[PDB]
Amino acid sequence: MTVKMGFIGFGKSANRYHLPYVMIRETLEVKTIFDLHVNEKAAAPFKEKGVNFTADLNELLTDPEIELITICTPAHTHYDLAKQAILAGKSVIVEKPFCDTLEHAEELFALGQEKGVVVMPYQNRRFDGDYLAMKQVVEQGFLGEINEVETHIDYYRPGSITEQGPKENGSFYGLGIHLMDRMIALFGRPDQVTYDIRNNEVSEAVDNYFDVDLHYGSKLKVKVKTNHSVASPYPRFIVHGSNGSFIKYGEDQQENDLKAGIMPDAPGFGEDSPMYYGEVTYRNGNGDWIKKQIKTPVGDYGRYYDAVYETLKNGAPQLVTKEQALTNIEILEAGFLNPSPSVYHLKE
Amino acid sequence: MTVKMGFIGFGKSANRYHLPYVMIRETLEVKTIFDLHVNEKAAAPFKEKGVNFTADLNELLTDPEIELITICTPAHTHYDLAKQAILAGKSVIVEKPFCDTLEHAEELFALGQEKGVVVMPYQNRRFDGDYLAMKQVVEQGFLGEINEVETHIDYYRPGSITEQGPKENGSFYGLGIHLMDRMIALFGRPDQVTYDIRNNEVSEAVDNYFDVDLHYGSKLKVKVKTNHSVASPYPRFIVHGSNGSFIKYGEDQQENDLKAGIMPDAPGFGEDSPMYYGEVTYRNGNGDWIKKQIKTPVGDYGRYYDAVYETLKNGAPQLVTKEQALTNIEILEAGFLNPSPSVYHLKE
Repeated sequence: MTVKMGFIGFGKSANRYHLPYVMIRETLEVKTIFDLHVNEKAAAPFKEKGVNFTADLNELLTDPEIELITICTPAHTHYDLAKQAILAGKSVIVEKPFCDTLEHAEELFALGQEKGVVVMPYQNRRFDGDYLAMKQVVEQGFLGEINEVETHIDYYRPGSITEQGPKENGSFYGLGIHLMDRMIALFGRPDQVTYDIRNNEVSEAVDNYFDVDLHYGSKLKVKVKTNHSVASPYPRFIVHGSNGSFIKYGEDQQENDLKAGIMPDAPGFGEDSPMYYGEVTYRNGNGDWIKKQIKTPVGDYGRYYDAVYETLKNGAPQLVTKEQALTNIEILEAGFLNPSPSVYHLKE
Repeated sequence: MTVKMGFIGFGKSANRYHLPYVMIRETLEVKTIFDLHVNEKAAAPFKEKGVNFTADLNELLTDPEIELITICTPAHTHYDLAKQAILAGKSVIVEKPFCDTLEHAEELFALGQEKGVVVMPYQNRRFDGDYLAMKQVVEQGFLGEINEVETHIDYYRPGSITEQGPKENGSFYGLGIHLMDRMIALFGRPDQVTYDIRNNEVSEAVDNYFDVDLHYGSKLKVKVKTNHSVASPYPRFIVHGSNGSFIKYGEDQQENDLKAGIMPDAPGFGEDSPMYYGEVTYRNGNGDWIKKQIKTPVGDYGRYYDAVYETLKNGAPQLVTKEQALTNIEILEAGFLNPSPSVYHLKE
């Protein structure tokens, strides 16, 4: 009735998006934390909670009572840790990037099948309020046939990205990944994708801009977009269909609050501002026009571990499907095979 | 003195976009109007003012006092008629489509350069209030280095465009020509263009949708777009630079005014609603953020004719250049050279 879990990494990543949520859930249980160079004052409060720390990896992998493991270490270690963990007979969560290659990403899934364990990336952004509100409108079907969805993550940080680097250090890889995952999880695998990826400030630096479109037939297209020189925000989400529209400004504040010492168990944590409630405008069957706000659903990233709990305890379908993980990674990688702008048809 | 002009055609285009404006200017004199099947009902108020009509093209072309001529008849005629007016020694204004092909178009600018007379397409939308409010801002240089501009023309007319026809009959050809033209006139010739042209209802019916990106180097990109199923409007214009943004909602009302029986001499014609003034949000060199509204320049399509006057009576530069006109037609046609989405590379 409780999942015995551990952590491969005690960095800030594991400390800002994982533990503040995991600790508040009586359905979860954190036994061992694994950092090669752990921190005492940060861990001090955790050890006092009964949490066990160690820089001995096998002390965590051989531990027979543990079944789940999250990897929150540097991007380059994610493939081999997930490999080492699957073998130890445990289910694992992998922060981005899942794997260095699509072929490796597939490898792990074949092993999830083999060792009969769960393997998937950490996609917490599926529990963003603004995305959730968009997802709810699309599922009830008010708008009719959806022809287009636009989703952003802009900043006003001109001149922040100025250096060279591998595509893995870019924004498409850093941000697009999240944006496409939740849309791929909603509309499925597209037929083709078009890419405009670049640095609109320093030509030769890693991308800080991208305008990518995932097409579905001739009727629909979902556009994910990022720009670092945006002073006037576009809506966080734009949706258009045959019966109407949905416009949603304002992003999920879980991140801006956690950065201010406000934890997940705190009251009000994850509730959007009514001044930011999404807005629907459609004409019913009677041809009448209707305009109301959509109360943004409460955003909670922990629900990602809630999902893992139902999967591990109630066999409920695993949140991230191999197909969404693999499709996402194929588009990410495909965006760098050709010089932008480019077009690309999914493997079929 | 004033410029003596005539009209090749007396249809609805003439009686709505040209005549209402030309009659109010004293620098202009409509001496002759030509048409195979004139309308005595509508010719009365004109004939009475001093305008002569005729069903004989020679009379109009042979007249040596007429220096300017406007072609408003059906599209398929525009080529040979304009060529006839160039030979007859007159300057000509041609409603879109200027010509049936790029090859032909170039020939006209040539013949025009030959006989020594101005030749150019009537591009009135360069005088739309919101386009002007955007142009004014880009020229003053508030926002520093502009990295993107998004210009629209949407409608909520689902289920209207349902049939096949030549490309000239689609949205990109009837609406994209106006959006792009005024952007080419401002930023010049792009390096490449990407196309997403289609119909999101009946894939094979003439296109009722388009997302076209005009690329300028690695820093700037102008996106022209249209969609017939948009209930919640996008901004009419969107601009982002190094120093700030400019968002402009609301379109020019000169048409809904003319289509409402309000003439160009009516009080407050072409004046934008204060609730629609575009708004800038930029930061000066002191780091100070400034957010103010921009009074929309008054909309007046008659200004196209004022420009033509400064070119004919004062030797001023002509509004629509051979480059602007020809490039617009190159990109328009180049979009249907291959299946969408596609990427295109310009010359020169």
